[PDB]
Amino acid sequence: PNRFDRDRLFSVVSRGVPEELTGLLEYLRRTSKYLTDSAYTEGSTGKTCLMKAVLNLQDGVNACILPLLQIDRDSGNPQPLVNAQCTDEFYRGHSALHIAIEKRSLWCVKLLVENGANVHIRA
Repeated sequence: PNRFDRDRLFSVVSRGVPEELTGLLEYLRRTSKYLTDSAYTEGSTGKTCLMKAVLNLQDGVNACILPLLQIDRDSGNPQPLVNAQCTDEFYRGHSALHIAIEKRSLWCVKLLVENGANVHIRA
């Protein structure tokens, strides 16, 4: 339960269950890695856990977006995975705020903007 792979956490955030997220902080603080490192996102595209959470909302509401936010703001390296975007040539610059705006959900746009969001991110 302590160690969580990329696919495991992607599946957890796909269902939007915060209760299955009380295993991440220990994992980050044990191996002294960062949630913003190259051990949590897909290499090809760059889709992070926060983005994959934003790609699916059951009723325009996700209770799992917040827990990632407070568990990433206590140990994040200067990028809070809010200003981090894809690296592929197709989507070079596409950040989570772009998904938030595109899905037509003002709520998550807020959650992104109070917790810090460079609005001047070019896709």
